[PDB]
Amino acid sequence: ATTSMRCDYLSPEKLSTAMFSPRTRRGLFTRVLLTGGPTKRRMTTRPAYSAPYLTFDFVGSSEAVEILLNHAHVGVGY
RNA sequence: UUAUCGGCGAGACCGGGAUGCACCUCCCGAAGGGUCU
Repeated sequence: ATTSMRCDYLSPEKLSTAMFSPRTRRGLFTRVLLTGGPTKRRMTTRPAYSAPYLTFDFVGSSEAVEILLNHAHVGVGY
């Protein structure tokens, strides 16, 4: 049982005037409220199952599925 | 692929002391000699 863990990382480069124009008051740039709201650091955590192998059964062409699973950008999960 | 999206990140000397040294003979024997203006 491991948690697939996705976090917004608003680095200093992201939080810089070189990348956008924050609204200014007193000449100070209004810092982004990352603690919550529509502009928060989304800490999305999902359950995930970490087994050493995955398995499926299927009635299909072995060549095409081998090629797809080896070369197509497809994984197992959400 | 039961949906759609999300860098985890930022800072730090690990360093400071030490002799490894103190004792031993490797020696003991022999003819390389004889053939051709």
